[PDB]
Amino acid sequence: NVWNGMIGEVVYQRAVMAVGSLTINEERSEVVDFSVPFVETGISVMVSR
Amino acid sequence: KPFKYQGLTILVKKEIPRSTLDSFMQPFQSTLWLLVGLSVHVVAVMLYL
Ligand SMILES: Cc1nc2nc(C3CC3)nn2c(O)c1NS(=O)(=O)c1ccc(C2CCCCC2)cc1
Ligand SMILES: CCCCCCC
Repeated sequence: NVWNGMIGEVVYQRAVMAVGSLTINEERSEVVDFSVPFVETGISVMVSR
Repeated sequence: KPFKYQGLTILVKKEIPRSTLDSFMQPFQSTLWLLVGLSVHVVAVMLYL
């Protein structure tokens, strides 16, 4: 029940915002407030050709 | 939060190709067809001459 990483820094008031490769999630949006998504990043599978 | 990610794009009419009946005679200009037809026969008569 303790957040680490950038989300942990933001929720525990150690930072004002978390600029980076932060994916919008259900739980993260429950905990912190996200801005509009500025790049679409789902989950995808990479394989050797 | 967006429920569908998309963007602007251009829709155009896909040209359906039309097949002319003279398509196989198209590679050679009509004067070339006439010239080769004349050449065949002049060579043919000159063989037996
Ligand atoms: C302008 C044009 N529009 C056309 N639309 C069509 C379609 C699809 C139905 N064909 N077509 C054409 O073919 C022409 N060109 S033509 O009238 O100078 C012409 C006629 C006929 C022949 C031969 C080809 C060998 C077999 C015997 C007849 C060759 C040239
Ligand atoms: C490929 C040979 C074509 C001969 C046409 C003669 C008119």
